[PDB]
Amino acid sequence: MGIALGMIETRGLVPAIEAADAMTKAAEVRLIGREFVGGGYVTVLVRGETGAVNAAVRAGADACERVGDGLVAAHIIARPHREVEPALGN
Amino acid sequence: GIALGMIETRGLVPAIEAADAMTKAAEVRLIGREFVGGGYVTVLVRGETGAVNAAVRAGADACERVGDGLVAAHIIARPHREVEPAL
Amino acid sequence: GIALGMIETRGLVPAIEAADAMTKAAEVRLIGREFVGGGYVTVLVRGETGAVNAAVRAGADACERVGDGLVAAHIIARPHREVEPAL
Amino acid sequence: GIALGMIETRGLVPAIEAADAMTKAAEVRLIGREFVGGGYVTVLVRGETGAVNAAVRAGADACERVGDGLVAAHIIARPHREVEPAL
Amino acid sequence: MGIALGMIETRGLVPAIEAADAMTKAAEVRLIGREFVGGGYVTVLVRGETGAVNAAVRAGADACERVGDGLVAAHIIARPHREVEPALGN
Amino acid sequence: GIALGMIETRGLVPAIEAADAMTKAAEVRLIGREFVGGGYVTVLVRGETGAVNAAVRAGADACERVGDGLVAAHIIARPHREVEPAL
Amino acid sequence: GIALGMIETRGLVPAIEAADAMTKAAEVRLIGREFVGGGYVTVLVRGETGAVNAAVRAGADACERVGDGLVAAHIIARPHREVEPAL
Amino acid sequence: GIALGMIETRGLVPAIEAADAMTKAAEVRLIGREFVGGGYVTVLVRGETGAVNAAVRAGADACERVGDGLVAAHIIARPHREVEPAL
Amino acid sequence: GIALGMIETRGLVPAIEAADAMTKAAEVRLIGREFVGGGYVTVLVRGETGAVNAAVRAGADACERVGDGLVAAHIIARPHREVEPAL
Amino acid sequence: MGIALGMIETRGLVPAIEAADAMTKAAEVRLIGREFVGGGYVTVLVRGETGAVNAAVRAGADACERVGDGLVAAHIIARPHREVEPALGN
Amino acid sequence: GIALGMIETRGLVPAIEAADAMTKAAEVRLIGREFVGGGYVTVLVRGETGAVNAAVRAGADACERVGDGLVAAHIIARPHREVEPAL
Amino acid sequence: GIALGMIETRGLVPAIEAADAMTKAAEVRLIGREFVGGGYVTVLVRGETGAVNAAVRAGADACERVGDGLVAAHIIARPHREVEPAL
Amino acid sequence: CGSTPKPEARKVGLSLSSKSNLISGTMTGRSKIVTGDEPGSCKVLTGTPYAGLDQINDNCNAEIADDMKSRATVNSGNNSNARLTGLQPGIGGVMTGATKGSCKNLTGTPYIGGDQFLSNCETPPNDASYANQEKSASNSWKEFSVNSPSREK
Repeated sequence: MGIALGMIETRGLVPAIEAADAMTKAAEVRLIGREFVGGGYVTVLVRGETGAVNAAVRAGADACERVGDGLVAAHIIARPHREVEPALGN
Repeated sequence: GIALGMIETRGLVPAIEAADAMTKAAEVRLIGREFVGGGYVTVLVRGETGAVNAAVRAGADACERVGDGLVAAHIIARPHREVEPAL
Repeated sequence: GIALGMIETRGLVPAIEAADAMTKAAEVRLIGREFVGGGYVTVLVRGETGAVNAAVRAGADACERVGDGLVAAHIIARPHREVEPAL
Repeated sequence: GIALGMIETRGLVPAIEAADAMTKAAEVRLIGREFVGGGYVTVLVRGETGAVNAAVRAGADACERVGDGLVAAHIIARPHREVEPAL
Repeated sequence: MGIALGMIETRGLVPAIEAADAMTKAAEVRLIGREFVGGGYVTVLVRGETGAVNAAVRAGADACERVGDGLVAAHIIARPHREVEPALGN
Repeated sequence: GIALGMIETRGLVPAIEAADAMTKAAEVRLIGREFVGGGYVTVLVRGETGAVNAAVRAGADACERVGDGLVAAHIIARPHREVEPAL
Repeated sequence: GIALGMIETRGLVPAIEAADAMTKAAEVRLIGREFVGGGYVTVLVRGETGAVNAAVRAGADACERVGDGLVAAHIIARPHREVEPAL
Repeated sequence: GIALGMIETRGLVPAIEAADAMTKAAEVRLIGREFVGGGYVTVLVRGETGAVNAAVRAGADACERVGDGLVAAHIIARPHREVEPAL
Repeated sequence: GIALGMIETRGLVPAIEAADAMTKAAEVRLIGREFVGGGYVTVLVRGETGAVNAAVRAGADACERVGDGLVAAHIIARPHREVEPAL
Repeated sequence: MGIALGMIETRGLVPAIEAADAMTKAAEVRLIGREFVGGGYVTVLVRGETGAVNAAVRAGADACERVGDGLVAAHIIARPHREVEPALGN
Repeated sequence: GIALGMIETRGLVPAIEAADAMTKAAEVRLIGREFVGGGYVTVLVRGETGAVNAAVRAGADACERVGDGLVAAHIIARPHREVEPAL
Repeated sequence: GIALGMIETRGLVPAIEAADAMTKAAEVRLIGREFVGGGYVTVLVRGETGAVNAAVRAGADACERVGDGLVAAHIIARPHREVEPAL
Repeated sequence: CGSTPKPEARKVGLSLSSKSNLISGTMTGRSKIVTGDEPGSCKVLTGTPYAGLDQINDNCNAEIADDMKSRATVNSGNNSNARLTGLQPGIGGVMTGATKGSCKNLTGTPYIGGDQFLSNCETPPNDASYANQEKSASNSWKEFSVNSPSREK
């Protein structure tokens, strides 16, 4: 039911899955996607309520700073436009 | 075993020989080989966390000299069910 | 859900700023649009507590550099049922 | 118990704060709200005398500097019949 | 009905309703109006017998000034004109 | 066009003259005059974002001296669909 | 409640004007007036403890100068049933 | 019991306060509420020696400041039967 | 009554003094005595807000000099519904 | 069935036990109950007429200071309330 | 919601009033009030993550001073199912 | 799993936080809670030896700076068959 | 091996309450790495606290910090609310009796004003003595258009 996006950029899939597992061990969110951007760039996209998303991304950032090539970015869009849902794949 | 072990490197040659180290070091079953992109290759294996640690360390120690070397060796002993659709 | 955020400011322009920040920040429906009188204008939104907090932050820093700015900024955690007629 | 508590404050932010304090700190009934004009906002609650006393204590407590602050809190213990049209 | 007019104006209606309570507690006076002047001024009209209105206004001017910002303007009207009645709700 | 423009000023002299500046300056329809309260008067216009932007600029520099001055001015291109009751 | 508030005065006119303050301030019903003898006059009001306290406060603050003045005005929130024969 | 405890005070309010302290201070039954005249009011309690002693001491030193004040506080332990007319 | 009068002390001689004073002062129903652990004894009574306040005031004033003494002279006016299962 | 209640606090079971013994020896008063408060606190609760309770409590307080940890609290209730009775085995 | 808020303190008064803070702040239900032993008492509620956060902070913000005050107050967003028997 | 893990701490807050760390780091099942007394609390967990080790160290890292803090933490790879019927 | 690794996965979040109470277990304030919560970080928030003072300390300057320290009570700032002018049920004063032991803190849902506290107990309140409301009517005189009612009048 959550609409807020919590999502992580990582160079390397190791910090990507570590971030995703931090997402699911931090707060009640479901990952809507795992995307291979290219050149080691990988994102994890999770949906949920604003507080749960914020806590999850907090844990993911605190976990992925040093793993592999390292964390690239964390961002917490909380209310995407109705047209942005197709951009995340639905 | 359900705990995850997994290896990342550049070029899958160190990846696959580290997976060989995985499966010769401890009773672990590999689930996947994935081309991350830009030469980045990862291998994903099941196992109990003792076997996971033993195998993952064996692959990391047998993997650095091959090709470009490691990028990250990581283990998680409690993988969530919710993570599986990403696997 | 019923968690109430609400912002008071001076005049309508920062009120519209605050409402726009409410709507672009988080999942909140604005439920109240009051011209208090003497310059005070208040916006009332409902939603989830954390969503309310994020919306309130966006409104607070979205309606102070415009015009003469806000004067008040509050977050109800849960409005008691007795407050329903006030809304 | 029809003891009538009521408070007045600048801007309806502290007004609704202390109204939530009314219904949140004592078992009183909110008979209504009123917008005086020029930023003046009052709230009218009814209940038991000691309960209404504690309620308005808490309301003035939570209203004191938030926003533009409280103007006048008050408790009447036995309102008259003639006051009902005025409330 | 007693045409004697008492009216009390205050800043904010807390002192206005204190004055109204003094009205309805003192003497045979019926509040005929509770109006908001504008910009915070609130004033109350009661009607009744001359002595009754006088005593009521006395009580209001005794118990109104020290309530919040307090009393701003009170008075009594003894024998209000017929033409004023349209201005008194007609 | 759904783009929003709206400005606030003390006294209706600058309000109407700035509305005139807007309606000579760009394709904007004056959808609202609001006596906000305490001398605040606000004008609301629909229009295309470039048009309404040029119009809000014209209104802004129209009454630097007219009346007692501006209060605020800004632009909204996309208000939320649910802000219409606030419009 | 079950509280009994008491007022004592030098003479009965201050006592019963205090009783008027009692029954007119809060929701308290007086059960008795008693002429002690030698001028001492007491009034006994019955009602809620907070209401009784507020009413007694009002009456005492009203009746210092009335007549020759007050004597005693203290309350028990729970007078014994054994006091009822004295009531 | 056969022990009689009993007190005067000036004013009925301190008298009933003292009798109230009598009836909760110790297990005792009160038998007399006498108006002496001129303001002296006498309270007569009946019970065993320890209960009446403790109750009278408590009521006296609690009633010293109450109202106008007490009169006398000494108590007899084993009254003669001849005090029957005092009933 | 819904209001809660509710205290700890160390060792329960002051606890019974608190409860006794509860009864002496105002009408409160003793709903629970509890041994917290390590010697903390908590008394819990229900009654009117003013009655609870007066009773708790008396209990605090009467229990602190005895034994180890008071811990908290604390009162809740609205025990919300979810608190009741903990009572 | 004297309603007067004495009750003594002790740190440790010893002083409570000889407190009860002293209660009984000083006067023919009845004990209503001993309680393990917790944390080493043990409490004795006796009933009787007010004077006998006073004498017994005085004797116990005299006899318990030296033995063991000694007193913690000691006081006399002359008229326990009906509302306190449910705390005594309703 | 299944987020868990949870506090520990010294005695029953801080725990009870902090439970009041929970049940008046956010959509949380008191699932448990447990006597740890030695005086430690803990309160356990379930609600929404942000709601849980706001509620528990309000509870600590109230309980720092009541009695001898707070000791511990932790927050978990998702409790693991295997923990649930401990609830 | 037959390997046992013990987490001891001061208070139930760090206790269940460490329990979450247990069940959320590795594949382990807690078999019990127990309040030792005086505030000491233990959680007993069971599972695979390496799983027990990873979980127990995770709880150890988690618990020292939560509330009053950790006290003890241990691993038993083989609990004797005489130990469980007194678990 | 002679190479000591450094710790990580520090799940517990040690934040600080609005009145300096050490809150623990995650946190949803401002992190040095996350993006998107930057707006409104240093803005006053009257009411139920949700952001930590650690966030203010490490993202905002000192005046915001101590303004938040002053602000953010929960429901009871206790007896700071001295004058209500509502006939003041009050605590004794002119009338004796319940005046006894009227100095201890109620430390909860307030009932009595601090002015009655002073007129009964010579000391200021043991709870918040600075008495937020207190002045109430007394301040008066040149209040007129206090705060900012646009000063149109």
